[PDB]
Amino acid sequence: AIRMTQSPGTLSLSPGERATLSCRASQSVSSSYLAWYQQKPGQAPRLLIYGASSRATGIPDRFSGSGSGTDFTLTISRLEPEDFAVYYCQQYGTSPSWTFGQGTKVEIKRTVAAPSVFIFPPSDEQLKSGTASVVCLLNNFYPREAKVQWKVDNALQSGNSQESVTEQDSKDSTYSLSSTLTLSKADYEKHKVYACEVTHQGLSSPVTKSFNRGEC
Amino acid sequence: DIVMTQSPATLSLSPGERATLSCRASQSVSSYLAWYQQKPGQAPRLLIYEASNRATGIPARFSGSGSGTDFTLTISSLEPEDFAAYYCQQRSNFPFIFGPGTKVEIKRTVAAPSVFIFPPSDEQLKSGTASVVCLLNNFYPREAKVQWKVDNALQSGNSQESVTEQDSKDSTYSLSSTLTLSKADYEKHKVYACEVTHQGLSSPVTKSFNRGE
Amino acid sequence: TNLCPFGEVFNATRFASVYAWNRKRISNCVADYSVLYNSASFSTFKCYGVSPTKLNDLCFTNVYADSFVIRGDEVRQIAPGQTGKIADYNYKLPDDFTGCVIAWNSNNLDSKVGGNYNYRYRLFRKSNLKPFERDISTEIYQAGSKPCNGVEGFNCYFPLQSYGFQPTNGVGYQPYRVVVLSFELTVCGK
Amino acid sequence: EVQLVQSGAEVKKPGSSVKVSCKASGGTFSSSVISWVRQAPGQGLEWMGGIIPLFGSANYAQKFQGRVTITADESTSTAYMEMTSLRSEDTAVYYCAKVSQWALILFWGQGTLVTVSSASTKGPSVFPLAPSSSGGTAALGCLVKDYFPEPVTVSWNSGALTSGVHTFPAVLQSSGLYSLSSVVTVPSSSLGTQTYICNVNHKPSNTKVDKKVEPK
Amino acid sequence: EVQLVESGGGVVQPGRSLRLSCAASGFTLRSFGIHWVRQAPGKGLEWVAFISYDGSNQYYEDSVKGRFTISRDNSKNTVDLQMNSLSTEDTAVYWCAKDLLPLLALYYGMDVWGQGTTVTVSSASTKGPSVFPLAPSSKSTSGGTAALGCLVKDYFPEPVTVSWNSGALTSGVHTFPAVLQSSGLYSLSSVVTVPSSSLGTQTYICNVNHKPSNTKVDKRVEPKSC
Ligand SMILES: *[C@@H]1O[C@H](CO[C@@H]2O[C@@H](C)[C@@H](O)[C@@H](O)[C@@H]2O)[C@@H](O[C@@H]2O[C@H](CO)[C@@H](O[C@@H]3O[C@H](CO)[C@@H](O)[C@H](O)[C@@H]3O)[C@H](O)[C@H]2NC(C)=O)[C@H](O)[C@H]1NC(C)=O
Repeated sequence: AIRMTQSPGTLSLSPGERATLSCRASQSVSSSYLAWYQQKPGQAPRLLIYGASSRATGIPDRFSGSGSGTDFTLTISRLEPEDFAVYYCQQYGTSPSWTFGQGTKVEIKRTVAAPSVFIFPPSDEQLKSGTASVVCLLNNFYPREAKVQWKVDNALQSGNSQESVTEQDSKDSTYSLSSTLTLSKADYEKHKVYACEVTHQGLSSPVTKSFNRGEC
Repeated sequence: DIVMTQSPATLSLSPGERATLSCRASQSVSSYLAWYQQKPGQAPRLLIYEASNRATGIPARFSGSGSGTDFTLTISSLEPEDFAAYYCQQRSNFPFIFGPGTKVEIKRTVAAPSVFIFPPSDEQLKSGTASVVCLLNNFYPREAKVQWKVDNALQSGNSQESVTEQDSKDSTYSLSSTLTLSKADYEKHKVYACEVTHQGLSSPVTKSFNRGE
Repeated sequence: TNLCPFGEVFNATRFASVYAWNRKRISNCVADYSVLYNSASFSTFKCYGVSPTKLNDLCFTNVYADSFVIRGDEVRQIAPGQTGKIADYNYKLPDDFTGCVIAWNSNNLDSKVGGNYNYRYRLFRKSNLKPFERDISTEIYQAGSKPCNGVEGFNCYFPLQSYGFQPTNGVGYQPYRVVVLSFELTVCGK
Repeated sequence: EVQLVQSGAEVKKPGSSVKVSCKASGGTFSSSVISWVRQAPGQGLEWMGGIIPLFGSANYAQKFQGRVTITADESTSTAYMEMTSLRSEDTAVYYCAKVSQWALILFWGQGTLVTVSSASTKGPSVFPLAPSSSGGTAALGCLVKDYFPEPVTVSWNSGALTSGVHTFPAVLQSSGLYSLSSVVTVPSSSLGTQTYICNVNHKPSNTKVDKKVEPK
Repeated sequence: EVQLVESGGGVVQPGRSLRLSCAASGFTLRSFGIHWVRQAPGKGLEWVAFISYDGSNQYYEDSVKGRFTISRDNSKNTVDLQMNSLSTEDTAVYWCAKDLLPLLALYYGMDVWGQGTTVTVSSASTKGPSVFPLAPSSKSTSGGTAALGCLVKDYFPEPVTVSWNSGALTSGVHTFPAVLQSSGLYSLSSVVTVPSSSLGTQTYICNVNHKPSNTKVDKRVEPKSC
């Protein structure tokens, strides 16, 4: 079958620059049957271009489609901070036989922003139910790469934490991360000091926010 | 055929005024209409083609507009050189009928004509013909009327008029009417008069003479 | 048995100039023509030798969908037995034409502030165009003794001129997208 | 004009089957190509198959040729996508897309979320992330823990507080239940005057929770 | 440079034939379709006929249909107009006008015209004019100014030219257009307005020149004596 391959896998640019997304087809495809989608996280795909070059309703004129045969291009003239997403190309037609690309992700380039680290002890109401969840918040940092390590009485934990990362903020181009450490109430009441140690490019030294179980 | 109609027949505007000439088509000629300018003793000059496109070399003040059956040539600022005849021509179907033409003349104030009468010369009377000439000098507007009265009997069928082109300095017209009688018929009468009526005269003026005085 | 790809014709992002009018040949498809006539998107919908409402029935071997762009004044020339710049030198329909002529205003699509000069049309021609003939030559006309040799000049004209599609033009000078359906006696109605 | 409406979210166990509808309005139903696209969480858009309601012959991608049946009903302008022998890998959002033969544009449905798991529907427990007594700004939030399935909606002060809010994407805990954190960063000098109340809504369980977050 | 040059006009008896020719230079006639447009004396323009660049198409006006014949010598770059059964309603000035754009360019307008030739359809013979004096009198009294002139009567064909004092007097001179009398002969009058105080010292003579008849008349106009 037809195979749609996009290039690059990840496009990393600052706001205002020009994004040139590609979509290579294994066969010659009619240019009247190529669409471009923009998918922001947690949202349904948004059709940008159809017929290789027609902009959908409401799409700004900084988005333009072009190409023919096997090479097609989605061009963003000047990147706005909102223009970040995963962009897909699609071959379709008057026959039930469509194929999508694997997607190109456009992330914002921005000056290095150190995180703001906040640690949250488990609530007394949650502790009543036999579970303790400690939450470590990394707020408005850049780039996305960041290291979070849970140290319980200076013991590196593992296998009992989970991380979530918000997607690039449309206004300040920063990411946010939350690491949730979940223990039993029995295991939580065995230890005293609970700390998460955050390493990031914007930090001169690794930052450690902590609390002792029982302190005010 | 398709009938071309222009209006007004004559446009009398001071220099610098906006001139709006009309051209109407009996049937739709699409945008295939052309405007021409003809100065006296000259061939016509293409001003506008394809309804609204200006020809090469034509000043920007000339502009055309319209589609189908109603068109318009507009001279934004009338210049002393523009006062000529302007014709429209359809080019949708053969025959390429021309309009009746509109004469753009230079407007001015009312000037009554100075009337003069001339009895026939003795040289012409020996030929057997008598020609009495009536002159209307430097008047405006062009509309003038000349009435020949021989012994108070109104004459018709033996006189002809002629009007000059509008003078390029005082913007006035001139008229010369010539009565033509045989010498024998000329000597049957005494009072020869031409009665001129014009806008600059409150009522018809009459210049007259008596044969042999 | 496939579907009629009329969407590639009407919904195309860009239309061809009238001197190089596009022609999409169709073969063995099926179309819900009852979706066409009642579309308020079309300002001109004239069918010759066949009625539009009864179109959801007939069949043929190939239907031809010709598309181009002319100004509003010239839409009346897309019709049998017509004359003009378009009918004589760009797109000529036969006298015994059997098909439909669809057109709609595209000022919101084909006009640009300052002028869109991408759409062109043939000015003069050696002879009137035969029906369904396409002349795309841009040969300079050696109108004078001196040879142009592609060099435009004094008696050396370029056979094509650009439309001046501006949004503030009159409706007679606004761009209109035209689609001419012609039939040839696979494709039936539904 | 044209509009595609899909059925609601489904929670199926492994081995069961699910059937998603797609009501089409606009009269272009019979003369159209109606497809079905699947997007697994974190993965891209995948074309499963399509059918022309005028012909009835459904065509499937190779990956979905065995487990997927795509049907359409002209008498009600509704397309269907049935899938049997559901596995946890089949957890995805399923869109129905429509291409009319008279246009090059594509019409999409809002999407149907099918979650395949043994986990029963459960409302979330909302625990406060109490602020502490980072340079003048204090962070506070709510921990929305142990719910099934997706999604939950979180609003602060009934939507009157939108600035500085970061609701993290939920993580799937090893228990089979989801959990996320919604935090807000405020000026520290406001904690004593402003009331901070998070509003969690889990429509799959019809659970609404308003949790007042106060300092420690 | 770019120009057309008509030829062949003149005087023709009614029912007799005449052919006009339109030579061009600065370009090539073959490249353009050519028109013929006539204008009767004191009337508007009238389109007569057309020929394509190759001669394959010829279109005439209804009023000259079947009596005129248009043709072009492509090999020699010429256009002709054969006019037969000429009536007095055919007396006019005939221009040939070149179409602006080449080949089949019928939807714009004619841009290059010739100087035009005159065709007079009259059976009259050449006759010199009779110059009579229009002497100043008590009638010629516009408050300090008097009017005097000449009468150029009974001549054919057009034109005549009238000067005053062999060109020394040009201000206030009015030479009226000629009129065609019911006899088939033209008549014309020229007048000049002069100060009344010079009628006794300044001689006034009109110089009438009718080149068709080799006629040169200098007529002294004196105030009539009682
Ligand atoms: C390509 O076609 C799309 C879709 O056209 C629509 O669907 C087809 C299957 C046919 O049924 C068409 O008749 C139908 O219009 C075009 O997008 C559509 O454009 C039209 C006109 O610009 C929009 O209609 C307007 O909508 C407004 C607000 O809703 C109304 O107030 C008006 O009365 C008018 O009807 C229509 O909303 C829009 N639809 C979508 C989904 O965008 C598209 O413009 C066209 N593109 C090209 C290059 O031809």
